[PDB]
Amino acid sequence: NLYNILKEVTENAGYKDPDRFWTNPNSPEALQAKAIREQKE
Amino acid sequence: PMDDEQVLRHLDQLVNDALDFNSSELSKQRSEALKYYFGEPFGNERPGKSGIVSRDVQETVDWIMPSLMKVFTSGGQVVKYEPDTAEDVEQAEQETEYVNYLFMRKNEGFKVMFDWFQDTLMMKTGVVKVYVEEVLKPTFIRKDKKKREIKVLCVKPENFLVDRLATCIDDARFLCHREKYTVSDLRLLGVPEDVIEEANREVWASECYTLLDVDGDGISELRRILYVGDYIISNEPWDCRPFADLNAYRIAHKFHGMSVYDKIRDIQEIRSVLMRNIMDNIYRTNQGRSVVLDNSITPLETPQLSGEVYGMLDRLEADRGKRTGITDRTRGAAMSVNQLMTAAEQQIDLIARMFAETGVKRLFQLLHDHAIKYQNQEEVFQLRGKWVAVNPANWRERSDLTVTVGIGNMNKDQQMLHLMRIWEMAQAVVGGGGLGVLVSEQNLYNILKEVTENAGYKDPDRFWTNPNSPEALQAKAIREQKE
Amino acid sequence: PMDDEQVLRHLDQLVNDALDFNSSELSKQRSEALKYYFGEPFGNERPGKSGIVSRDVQETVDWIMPSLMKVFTSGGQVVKYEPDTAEDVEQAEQETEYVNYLFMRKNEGFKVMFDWFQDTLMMKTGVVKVYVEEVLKPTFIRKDKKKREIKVLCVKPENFLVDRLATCIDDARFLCHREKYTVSDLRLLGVPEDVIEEANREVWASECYTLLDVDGDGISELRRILYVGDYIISNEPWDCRPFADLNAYRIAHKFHGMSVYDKIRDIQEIRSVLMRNIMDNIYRTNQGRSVVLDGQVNLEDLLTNEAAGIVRVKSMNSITPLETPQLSGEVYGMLDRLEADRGKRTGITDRTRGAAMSVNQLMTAAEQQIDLIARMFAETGVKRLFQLLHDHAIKYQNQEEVFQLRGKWVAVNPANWRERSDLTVTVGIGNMNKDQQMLHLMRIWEMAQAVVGGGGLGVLVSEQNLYNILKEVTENAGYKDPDRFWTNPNSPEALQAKAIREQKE
Amino acid sequence: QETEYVNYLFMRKNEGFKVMFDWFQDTLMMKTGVVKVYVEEVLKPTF
Repeated sequence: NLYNILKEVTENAGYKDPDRFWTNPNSPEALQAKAIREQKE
Repeated sequence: PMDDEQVLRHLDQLVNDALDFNSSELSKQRSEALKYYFGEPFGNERPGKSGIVSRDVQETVDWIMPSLMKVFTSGGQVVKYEPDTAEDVEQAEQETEYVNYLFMRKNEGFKVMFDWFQDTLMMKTGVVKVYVEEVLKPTFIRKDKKKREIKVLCVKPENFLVDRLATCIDDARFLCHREKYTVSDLRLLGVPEDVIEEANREVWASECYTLLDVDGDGISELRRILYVGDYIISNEPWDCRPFADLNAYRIAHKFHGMSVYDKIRDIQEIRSVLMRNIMDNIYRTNQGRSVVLDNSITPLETPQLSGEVYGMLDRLEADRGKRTGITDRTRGAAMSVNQLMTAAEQQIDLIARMFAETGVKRLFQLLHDHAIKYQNQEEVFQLRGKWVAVNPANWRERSDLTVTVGIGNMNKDQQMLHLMRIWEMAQAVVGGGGLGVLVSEQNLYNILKEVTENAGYKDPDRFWTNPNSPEALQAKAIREQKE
Repeated sequence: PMDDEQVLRHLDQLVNDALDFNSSELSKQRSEALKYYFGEPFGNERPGKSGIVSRDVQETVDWIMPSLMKVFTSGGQVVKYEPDTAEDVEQAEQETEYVNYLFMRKNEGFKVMFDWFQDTLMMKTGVVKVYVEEVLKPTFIRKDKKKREIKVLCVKPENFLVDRLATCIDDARFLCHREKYTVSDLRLLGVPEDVIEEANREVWASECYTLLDVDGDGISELRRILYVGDYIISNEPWDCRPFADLNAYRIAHKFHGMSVYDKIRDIQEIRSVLMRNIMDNIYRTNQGRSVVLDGQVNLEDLLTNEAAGIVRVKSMNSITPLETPQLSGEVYGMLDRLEADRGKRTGITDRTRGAAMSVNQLMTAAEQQIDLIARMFAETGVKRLFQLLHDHAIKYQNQEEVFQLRGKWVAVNPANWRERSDLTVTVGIGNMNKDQQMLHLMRIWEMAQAVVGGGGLGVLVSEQNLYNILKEVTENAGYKDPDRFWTNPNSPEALQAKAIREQKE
Repeated sequence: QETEYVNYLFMRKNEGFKVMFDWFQDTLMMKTGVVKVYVEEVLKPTF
């Protein structure tokens, strides 16, 4: 939801979906962008 | 049905009607516009007294045109095609650069659009003609054979007689365009004779776009008729009319457009008359009104004019602002965001939105003219390589919303807000999350990109792509995870 | 068809028409322009009173010119060719340097360009002539023979007779340019005789560019005719007309363009008339308006100006001295209003230059229209650049370039690319050096610190491209290639600087 | 999804905006802003 929090800014900046995709919900990125990267370091 | 000569006389009659009506009304209107702009005496200036005419609309044009050229003449990013998602890089931006790189740096740059603005604002209507020609000098290595070109020119809409019953570009049932096409063109066509009207025969020509029923059938196409002087014509099943017929204010349902002259003429008249009257009264006070006989003497004193009278001159200037360029001044925490909202929501940018929409039609016209057949030439579109654009997909839609008072975040504010917000946000990301964990170096590429393009260099100067490649294999794989 | 003499009379008739029309109209326009500019009295100034003309357009021209010299007299980056991508370093910038290094530092400098600017703004039509000559002084080592040159001169468009029905450079069917070409040139050509018009025969000459049919064929090319005095002419098939016909404002569909004079003449008139009226009224108040009669004050009070101060009526001092009305100082504020209008008309900065440092030098001194005029001037000069590029790509010489390095082949076989790009020169993308460089500097430095922190040194933009990154700074500092070489691309300096000096240590 | 469908068919596929501009005009000087919605078809198949 920091995703969505920065999103409201991004949409307010005129670019909603693609420019700051940022999604990282639960995905090949999120497995290494929310668990592998942080909990292993 | 089966009309080959009654079409000629019908076109002649329609030419006569367009002549009478368009000529009288619009010529008188645009002539009044020209007289007011050029600042000549209006005719009420009696001899022996100052014919002071203060040009007031000229500085207004000087005000509006530069903003117009920033918004238009700024890169080649005004009009995208907005296709479906997949087939954008294929042709949307590709054919976009094709048409614009043929439109900038290959079609006169902006000068014709400049005169188009002027024609809609002074001459009351901005309209141009798009047509084609050829290229020459082959190998006689240098194989320049049958190369086709498509190009546009101002028509001097006084040479664009048309029925008033259109109100839109795709509504003129009778498009009449006037030209000279003198003896050289006559010989090139092959006409052996002439008309009543020496290579300087100053002959005149007319082109007609009109749809009829000349085949004993249903609704036939438009027809292009080279009715010159009731002589050898060049008729053709005609598909697209290459014109744009601006109006300069996007006025209500009428074809010819109310000119910026039409609404600043009163202001100009008031200004010139007031200053002339005040200086005339100053002259009257200076010369003296003394009763002479044919020495009692009854010298009356001419009433002097208080100094407040010129405050309404400043008021008139503020109105001339607040009429259209509502910032009376040059530009009427938070740094006055977006340059004080693009200089206080300027109506000029609204007329710019309308103009961009008008030029959307022109872009589709040219995209047709080249997607039928133009040439096989590539693009210097940030890189080498482009196939023949005689078989693109027109997409039937041209997107130019990012140009005007709408979302339209302008570069000197778009880029500054972008850089500030993205930099603070991304540095917090690096501190808290990291680089590639959140929006990655591959999209930090695009993140820096927006700045790069806003700085004027789009693709090559800051390549930064590093997507998945020899630069990426050592730049996103081994440089960081093996160190 | 087979016209070798009727061409002469047709050209003479066109000369006469150009004379009458162009001379009358445009000469009167430029003459009134000069009368206003030089600040001499307009002719309405009666004797016995000050014909003071407050010069207003002169300082205006002084205002407009210097920016034009900044934008013009700035490096060799004014016009690029923009060819297909690969063939840029081959000829594009190479031939650009050739033509400009000949254009600048080898073609008179910009005094011709300055006078072009004046001619379009002051003499109302900026146009010049480009032609060729030869070189001399051989070994008589020193082999200097038959070298061909191309050079430009002001035409003094009073000596550039042309029909008004052109409105464009490639539309004049009759280009008549006037010169003197005195007895020396007559001898050099070889004409044995003279005309009506002692080596001071002050003979006058004319050159015509015009196309017709003289062969009984299709539309023939242009022809260059040395119609001098109905004497030996030098006719030739003609391909290029070397002129530019500026108009100072890119005016609408008319050839001769309205001048800066044509729009500041009113400002100057109003200013001078009002100030002269004010000072005349001040003089009237100072001298005093006292009604004198006949019989008494036979000496007319010595015009109320001598060093006596005695009325000396005779017997009566009734006297009706009316007080001359005073002029309030609020009119002086209208002088400031006039100055602001004179600015806001073209040089819309009322002052010398009317957090984020007022980005781009306050948007280039508040979106100055003078840069607009610069853009359309530069577009006009593109045509001149292509003309000279022709003149040298046909045949100029085999000489090299001093282009930041040694080496350049013969520029008599370039590819003209048919296009000259000068977009970055004006109000457009046009990121100007004193702002382009600074924004580039700040953005690169912040980008680079972030990249070093997160990405690294060569992982992102690398020392070869960080080299070009440093370059933009270098070129913006005025020294482009040689001062900061830094290239280090793949080379002996790259072998010990980008190959072995980091991974092995 | 349908919101984007209708708006994208409405902006950039129904002429963009201009109409409601006229709408405003139609109710500011023309005193009554009103427009008509109808249907048509498309042609040029594989031939």
